[PDB]
Amino acid sequence: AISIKTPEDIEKMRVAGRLAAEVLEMIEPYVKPGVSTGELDRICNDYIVNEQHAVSACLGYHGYPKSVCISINEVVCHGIPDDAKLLKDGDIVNIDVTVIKDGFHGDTSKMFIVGKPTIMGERLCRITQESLYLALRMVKPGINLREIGAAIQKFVEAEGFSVVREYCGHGIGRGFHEEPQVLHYDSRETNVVLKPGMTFTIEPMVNAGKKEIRTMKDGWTVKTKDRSLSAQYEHTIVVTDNGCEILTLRKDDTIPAIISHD
Ligand SMILES: O=C(O)c1ccc(-c2ccccc2OC(F)(F)F)o1
Ligand SMILES: [Mn+2]
Ligand SMILES: [Mn+2]
Ligand code: NA
Repeated sequence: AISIKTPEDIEKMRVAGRLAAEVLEMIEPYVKPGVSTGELDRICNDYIVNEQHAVSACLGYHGYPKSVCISINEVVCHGIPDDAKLLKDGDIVNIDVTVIKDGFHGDTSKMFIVGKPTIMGERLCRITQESLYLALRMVKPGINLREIGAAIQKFVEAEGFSVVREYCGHGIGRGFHEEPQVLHYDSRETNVVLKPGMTFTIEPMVNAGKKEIRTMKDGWTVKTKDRSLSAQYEHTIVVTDNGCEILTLRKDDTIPAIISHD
């Protein structure tokens, strides 16, 4: 079954979601040429622990060594912050945050373009975010997740890009990853009709080249097989009576927090 959050639970999710979003708003100025992904991670963790009085759900999860995931260019996901990896002009970087506050999880990520942006990097990030937005605009009770996954894939592939199959969105609450699975492509296996109160994430991973990926030897880093650029954006949401509410909205988001279909 899919857990239907209570008004009280949803309010706790709003708090956790806001905190996650605020980590991304906070780190923005630090994402520039020369900075290491390792330092970015420490800055995020100190902020979460000392200022938000929360905890990173990533640190130690399934054995993950850091507080946030930072993936650059061809890295698809789960990039491990390293003191020796420095951002450079033109890089596109995803910082993925997940905070636990008062028992509930807030999960979100965004792409940052470092230094002078390249038109393709800028295009891939924009299209990826738009694929997330178009999906969010479809969320409402009665619709099947298969439809949303189908729409994301259709849009992304129409741009000459591909959708990563190995990873998906997920239900979220007191647990980091809960049912249901939220695929970002069409699958004959998906059959989940949305209901008010459900809280989950949408987080498409899009490759500029082919969909195939490769896992490095550190047991976490995932890259595109052809080494093409890959981008991702993620938001945690709650299904309302007539649509949804984005719990991890940021000041830079170009979409409203509350999406009504009334
Ligand atoms: O956004 C997510 O759901 C996400 C990001 C990273 C992960 C993850 C999933 C399984 C094992 C480790 C993972 O990385 C981390 F521990 F950092 F959460 O899940
Ligand atoms: Mn995430
Ligand atoms: Mn997630
Ligand atoms: Na990438």
